[PDB]
Amino acid sequence: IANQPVVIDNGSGVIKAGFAGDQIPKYCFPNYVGRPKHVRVMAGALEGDIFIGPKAEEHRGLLSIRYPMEHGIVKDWNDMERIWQYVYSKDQLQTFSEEHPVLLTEAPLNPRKNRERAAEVFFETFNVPALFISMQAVLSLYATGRTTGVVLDSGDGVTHAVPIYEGFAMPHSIMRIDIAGRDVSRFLRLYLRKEGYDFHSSSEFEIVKAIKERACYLSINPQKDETLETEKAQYYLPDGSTIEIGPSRFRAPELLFRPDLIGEESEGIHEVLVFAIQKSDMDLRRTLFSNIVLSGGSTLFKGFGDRLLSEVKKLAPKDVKIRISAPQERLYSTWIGGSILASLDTFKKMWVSKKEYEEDGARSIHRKTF
Amino acid sequence: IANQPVVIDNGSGVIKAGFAGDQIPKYCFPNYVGRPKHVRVMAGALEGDIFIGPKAEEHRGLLSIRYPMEHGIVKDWNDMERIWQYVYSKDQLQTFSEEHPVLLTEAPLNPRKNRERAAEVFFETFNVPALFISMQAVLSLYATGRTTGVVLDSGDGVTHAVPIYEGFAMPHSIMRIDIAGRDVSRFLRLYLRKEGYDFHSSSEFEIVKAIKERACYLSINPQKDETLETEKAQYYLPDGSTIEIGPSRFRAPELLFRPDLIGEESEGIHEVLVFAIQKSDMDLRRTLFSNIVLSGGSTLFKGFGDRLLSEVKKLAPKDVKIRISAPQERLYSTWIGGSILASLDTFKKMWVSKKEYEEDGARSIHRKTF
Amino acid sequence: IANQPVVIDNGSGVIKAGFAGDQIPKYCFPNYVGRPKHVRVMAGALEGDIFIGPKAEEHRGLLSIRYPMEHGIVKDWNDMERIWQYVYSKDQLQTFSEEHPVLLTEAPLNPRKNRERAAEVFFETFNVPALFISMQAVLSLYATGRTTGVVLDSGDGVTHAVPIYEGFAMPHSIMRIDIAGRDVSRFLRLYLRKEGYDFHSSSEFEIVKAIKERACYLSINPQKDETLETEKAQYYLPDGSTIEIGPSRFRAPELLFRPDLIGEESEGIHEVLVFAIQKSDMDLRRTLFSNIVLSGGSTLFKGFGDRLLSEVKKLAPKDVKIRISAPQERLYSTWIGGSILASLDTFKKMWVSKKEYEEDGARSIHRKTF
Amino acid sequence: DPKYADLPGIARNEPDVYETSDLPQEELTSTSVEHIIVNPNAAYDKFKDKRV
Ligand SMILES: Nc1ncnc2c1ncn2[C@@H]1O[C@H](COP(=O)(O)OP(=O)(O)O)[C@@H](O)[C@H]1O
Ligand SMILES: Nc1ncnc2c1ncn2[C@@H]1O[C@H](COP(=O)(O)OP(=O)(O)O)[C@@H](O)[C@H]1O
Ligand SMILES: Nc1ncnc2c1ncn2[C@@H]1O[C@H](COP(=O)(O)OP(=O)(O)O)[C@@H](O)[C@H]1O
Repeated sequence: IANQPVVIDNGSGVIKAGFAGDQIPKYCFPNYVGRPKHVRVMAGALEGDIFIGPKAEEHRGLLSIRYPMEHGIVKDWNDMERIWQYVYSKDQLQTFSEEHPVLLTEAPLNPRKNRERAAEVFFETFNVPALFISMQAVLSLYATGRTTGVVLDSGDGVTHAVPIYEGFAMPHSIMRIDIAGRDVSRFLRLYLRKEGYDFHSSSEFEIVKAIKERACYLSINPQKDETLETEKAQYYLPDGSTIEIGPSRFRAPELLFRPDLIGEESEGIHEVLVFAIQKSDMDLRRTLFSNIVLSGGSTLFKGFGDRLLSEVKKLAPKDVKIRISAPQERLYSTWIGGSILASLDTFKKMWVSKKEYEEDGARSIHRKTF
Repeated sequence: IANQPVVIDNGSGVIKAGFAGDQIPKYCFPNYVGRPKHVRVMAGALEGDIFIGPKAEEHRGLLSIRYPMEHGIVKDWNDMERIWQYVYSKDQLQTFSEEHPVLLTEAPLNPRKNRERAAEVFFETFNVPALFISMQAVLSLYATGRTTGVVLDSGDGVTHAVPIYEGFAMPHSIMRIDIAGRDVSRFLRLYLRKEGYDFHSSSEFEIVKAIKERACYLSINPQKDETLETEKAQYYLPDGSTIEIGPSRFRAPELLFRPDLIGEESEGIHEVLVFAIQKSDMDLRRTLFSNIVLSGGSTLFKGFGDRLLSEVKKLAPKDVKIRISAPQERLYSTWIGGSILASLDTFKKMWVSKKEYEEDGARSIHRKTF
Repeated sequence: IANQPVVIDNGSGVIKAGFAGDQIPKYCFPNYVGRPKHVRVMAGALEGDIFIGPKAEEHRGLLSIRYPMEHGIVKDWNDMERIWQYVYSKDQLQTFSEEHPVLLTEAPLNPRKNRERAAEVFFETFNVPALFISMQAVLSLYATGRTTGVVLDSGDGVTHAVPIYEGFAMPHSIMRIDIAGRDVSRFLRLYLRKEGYDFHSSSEFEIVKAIKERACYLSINPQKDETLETEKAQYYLPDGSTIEIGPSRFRAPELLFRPDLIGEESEGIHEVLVFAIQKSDMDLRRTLFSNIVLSGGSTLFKGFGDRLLSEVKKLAPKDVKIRISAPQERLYSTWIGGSILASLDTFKKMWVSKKEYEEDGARSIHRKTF
Repeated sequence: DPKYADLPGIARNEPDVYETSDLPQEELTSTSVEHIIVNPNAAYDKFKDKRV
């Protein structure tokens, strides 16, 4: 059985979908898990009353949105259950897991119960013939065509650099960090209450994140630009409400490199990248200086890479050529690299048959991921 | 087995009644409790000592009319029975309490004790097989067919901004202000003494209502149209006399937007609806202007919604697209929507079973209506 | 200045006033902002036309009582000025701003704009030399003598546990929330309409508040006591008009733990306290379990803290010994603690020299108010 | 309309609907980034031959 392989982008920030060979992820939508905030009495509301998809994508303040992916790690598997049921929706795919080769992705260092649980679903409820839960930076290696390289990722509450070389077992040098825009936008809600902007809902948070993705730049100088006089850009809400900003628009992404703003003890992912460089060797370091990849949808900012490049230069060694390759569509690029790997038929060794999962499971996971 | 229900559209001031599936409430007359005021003498002098309809119009200043519906909230339950008996009679129903299912209308957030009192009537004195009483706004929405909709409607001594959306129970956003045209007629009585007219009878009040619903409207400018010199429209009294009017006719509904004239700390129900909008969600608020539903015979006036349009223009910010929907049968829109639900088999799940009321009552009543 | 330092008891609902060294706040009064609802055409009536004190605390329905602290966040400013002029009234002070050191208290995360307004007031209108603006829970720690503790405030529309440890700046760990009994009493006005009580005035709301502060409590068993039926004890109006109390007395304050009754998603601030616990550390958590403070007027209910004890018992794990501390003088704890801090020599460095502070802008004490 | 003629308690000259007026990324070009495109078909068929 070799039908078209399912490309399952396991997007923590924004989940994406489609099959291999498709040069564009057909279905793309975030981590939102809704069901109505209110209670409908008269008919006129839609049916299912746990909505994810266009209904949720058109009724924000109506559905009680939730998120199981605590730092991209789903806790409410039930949400994923319904999501995967929605994967074969009449709008979506209308097919079977049984009917297709399936491919999964995974940010490393997650607790084994996560991918084990997911595989339980896909081999018990769903019944995939052959599958595998790959990593996520390899997708970017396909998108770049590279083999050697540092790959930064960006979900919603997860961001980390992945130093790679031709797919080699370097997990100590390879890093993982679970922090991103989720709490940055929550910190933006903090800014809101800091200056009287009354905002607390999840749908309200969606609006906040939309404007965050919209009205938030990155000033290269941290305090030299942070201590300036702000114009407080009056963002007129989608409803029409005029709302100023302040330096907060670039202050909140500094937290990603100034974790002490929230009080977290960290270094800045670029410093962790430097630690990965230290974990690598002098010859391989230069390659990584030349090979850096920024990916993930949360990386989208104004003055983003120039600032981070400058910060790296502030911490880089003597005149070593720092080079960051970049995919223009960091959201797409991931799913598309996964589409490449799914369309790669050498996966025969790399997959996991259903029977094998029934026999071992965890052992089959490790022995096939290593 | 059940029978054909009777779509009975009540209200704070006017009751409408017809069977299921009909297009016209065949039995319409206002909500009033009349009974004689004089010493009966000769033979043939109509006994019953409570008269409604042709007898009411026939003996206007001869029958003491009562209105126990304290803004719809009635207190002469015994007389309510008799009103229904008048309907039960060969005049209107020609049937029994058990011969047909009943349909009835309910204003929002009234004291449950009243409802329960009516249930005592309907299932002990009267014996309804199955019934259900709910929001008139919902019925009006059935008539419009809309599901997403802020229903602005007013009874006769009750006003109520009802922001609804696909049957979603949003009682926090949903409001009601139990004051309307009954008091505007009382305010017209105030105008009567302001021009020296002691026409305080209930029949005199009916004459006041006739001219009220007859000669009044909403001038869009308040004092630009009020402070000028009037013509004092010589309204020819039906008696054969004539009384002038002046600006008073359009000055009276200004009180509906300026409750300070009567000394009331309301806001002009349109502003209360704006607050209801403020209790909703930002971009959904935009849709509420599109989801504008207007009703109420009390609201049937020239430039009514137009003045209200200007009001909201002076209240709502930009990017607001009001979409008024006020037919010529807003009264019957509730009755016709009741006929729609009467044509719906959803009532089988939405009834008020006699048996369960006999078993529990109050708790079962709220379990039936909620 | 070498005088008695003023301790502003800037209470949300009840904004009292006083000095340092004293154990009783000089004058106690709420956020009432009255202006007569009529016109004294007859000479010989009472002056003022703005009422703070027994003038309003004696006549309520005659005056358009107002309240600008939108969950503590005051919107009026001119009225506040006049309130502070009244602070210097004959009965009140007969002193000068220059003549006395003044200390202001505030809720955390308030807008800087309010402090700017206060600077304008006490530096342009008033001229306090020693003016400092502070927090409110620190005051409670002064009164209790504790340094480590979970301080739960209880205002009219502001309640939030403040987990402190020796004054350590834990803004991320510490949680602020602006909601309390205001809309609970208003929700009881909703109950009033559901029980037939036509009340719409803030004065009427104050009478309901007299019931709130008087005939209300927290039933530790939520539905075990809610699903039952009380005898609905009767409350007497200022006239003495008999009005039943009902189950509402404990049903309405459940919204404080069940915020979805109003529809607003929240937790019941004890769970937010648990979130603060999560932000804290394991054994330091135990200290704060043993260190919980209950201040604010709205804490006064039967089984209040005991019900919350049961809540955390249903939340905290096993062998978790928790201890609360609810001083009898909840609001005064803040006031007396302000008297304590205002009576300090180190406290002289807390404020900034008046004129220079005006020249320093506001950001200086904005950075120094932590 | 026919129902509007049917019952007497029906007002006339009503434009039932009254509406108001009505009228009718940047860092992919950022200099310091070495932003690359892919054309996955070519590189896919290229690396596709890597039977590993
Ligand atoms: N301009 C922007 N600024 C910040 N975040 C953005 C922007 N555009 C998209 N996003 C983010 O895209 C992210 C999606 O990440 P994604 O690429 O799907 O990573 P993953 O696949 O690991 O979830 C969301 O977290 C959302 O915050
Ligand atoms: N043309 C009119 N102008 C003003 N008032 C009217 C007109 N027609 C009817 N009314 C009054 O307005 C009320 C209609 O609003 P509706 O919601 O049907 O009231 P109710 O709920 O009192 O039956 C009627 O009770 C009637 O007294
Ligand atoms: N006996 C009482 N029971 C319940 N609430 C009370 C009592 N006495 C005062 N209050 C409440 O105190 C609140 C007044 O707000 P206040 O406590 O002054 O704000 P802050 O906490 O900022 O000082 C109101 O909620 C009022 O109901």
